[PDB]
Order: sequence, then C-alpha cells, then structure tokens
Amino acid sequence: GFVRTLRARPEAGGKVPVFVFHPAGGSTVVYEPLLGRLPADTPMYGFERVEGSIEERAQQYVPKLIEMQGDGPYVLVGWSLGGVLAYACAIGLRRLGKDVRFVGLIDAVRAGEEIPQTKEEIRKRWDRYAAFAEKTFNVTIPAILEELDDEGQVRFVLDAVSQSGVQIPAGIIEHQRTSYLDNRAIDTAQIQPYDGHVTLYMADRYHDDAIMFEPRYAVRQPDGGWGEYVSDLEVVPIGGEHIQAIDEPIIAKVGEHMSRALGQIEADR
Ligand SMILES: COCC1(CN(C)C(=O)c2ccc(CCn3cc(-c4ccc(-c5cc(OC)ccc5OC)nc4)nn3)cc2)CC1
Repeated sequence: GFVRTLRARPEAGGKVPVFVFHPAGGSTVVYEPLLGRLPADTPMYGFERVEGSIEERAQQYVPKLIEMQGDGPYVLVGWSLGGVLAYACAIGLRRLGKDVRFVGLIDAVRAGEEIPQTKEEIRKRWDRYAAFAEKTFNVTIPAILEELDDEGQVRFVLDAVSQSGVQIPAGIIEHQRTSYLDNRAIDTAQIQPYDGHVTLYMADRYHDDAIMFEPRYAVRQPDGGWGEYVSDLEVVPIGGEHIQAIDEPIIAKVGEHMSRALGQIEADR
C-alpha cells in the first residue's frame, strides 16, 4: 500500500492519530523528529507517493483515511509538498461530512508572485531545473522542439546525466525524477477554499535551491498565499529556511504548538 506506520495506535482507545504526508523526493520517515516532539503514545501514519494531480492523489488518500479513522477526528499534517496533500485531503474529508479538527502546514508556502503560464516560461522552467541538475551532479546537460510529457522533460535531463559518464546511484536518480514530477503537480494544482481551521507554520524564507528552481519563491507573503482560500488561518512563526523546518531545532517550535492543539482535541474526545 501507501500507508506507513510510524507509531501504531493501540488495539482500542488511545490518542487521536496524526496523519502525515510525504514531501517531494522523500518518505514520511522525515516526520520522526516531529513525532519526538509530540505527546507520548501519539499514533502517526504516513501517506506515501501516489501519481496524478493533487486532486487525484487526494482521491486515493481520502478513502484510506476514512477506512482508518471513520467519522474522525482528523489531524492532517504535512511539510512542503506534504502540506499541499494534507490540505487537499482536508477538502475531500470535509465534503464527505467528516470531522477535520487540525490541518498543520509546515512551511507549505505559495510563490510570492504570479507565475506566468506561457510557452516561454516552460522553457525557462526547464532551463532552471537543468542548471540545478548540473550543479548537483557536476555535469553538463546538453541543449534541448521540446513539446513532450513532464516525464519526458525530466527524463531528458537524467538520461544526459547517466550518458555523461558519471555514475549516480539509482535511488538518487529516481528520487530526482519523482521530486520533479511532484513539484509539477504543485504548480498545476487547483486549490479550493477551506472553511476549517488551518495552522501554517511559517519559516523566514525558502532555501537557495528552491529559489533556483522557481525564482518567485524568493518572495513570500505573510499568510503564505493561504488567506485567499482560508478564512480561519493561524500563522505561527518558526524562523529559519524551508529545508530546515522539518528538523531539530526548528521542529521543536512546531511540536510544542501542535502538542497543545492535540491536547485540546483530546478534551473533546
Ligand atoms: C524536492 O524538490 C526537488 C526539486 C526542486 N528543488 C531543487 C527544491 O529545492 C524544492 C523546490 C520546491 C519545493 C516546494 C516547496 N513548497 C511549495 C508549496 C506550495 C504550497 C501551496 C501553493 C499554492 C499553489 C496554488 O496554485 C498554483 C494556489 C495556492 C497555493 O497556496 C496558497 N504553492 C506552493 N509547498 N511546499 C521544495 C523543494 C528538483 C525538483
């Protein structure tokens, strides 16, 4: 399946499980530091990669979420891509009349300026990713005319790396491939409004490689773009860079706040 047990719930009773969603190019094992900062015996299950648009991924996740937790309450948490997935699941659960009590977005932040949706921006986008690959693997990707699938675009870059002579591990290449595709899913997402409570854990800025990939991550709005879609939004400053938000020491601030939120939920069952 696509569900990873990070801490199993007791056979009966116990606390409300926390559902976490994978980041681009990684597994839900990244949430182990967070789990360390949550109360003892807090169950946590991780939702791993599935294919399609954000909406289509949520369509696969939501039935499984319901199978596991039923009417609720639902606690949905995600860093980076995982935050977008958690949000989409929040929409789906809410449409099915489920009790969603917490949505935790760990620095899942929209580009601070409008991204052009033109033919020319497709070329520029690709060029930036190629430049990222070049620096990452110290190789020269040849010039790419390129009207083909997202899969085909990343494959051109990664095929160029392997054919260059250099020997990158297969796992590193594969994570690079899925990372690219997941980020494409983010940018083609059609984000819907949500009337529930959303907690945005807000870092200071995006890391350099994110900005290299998409320049408009250089700027971010105070609300991370979510205010438009969420009338009940709580922004919690955590400082640091996007990439550091998931680890110690920054994750302590997330876990402290989240622990109090979970405490309140337990008092209403
Ligand atoms: C792992 O990737 C490796 C890769 C790229 N690279 C080298 C990186 O370093 C890299 C780049 C980017 C990211 C993603 C960070 N992120 C963005 C968001 C987000 C949330 C929401 C909306 C959003 C979007 C909307 O429609 C477009 C509308 C509203 C909306 O929000 C209110 N947009 C965006 N969440 N996390 C992570 C790492 C080589 C591939």
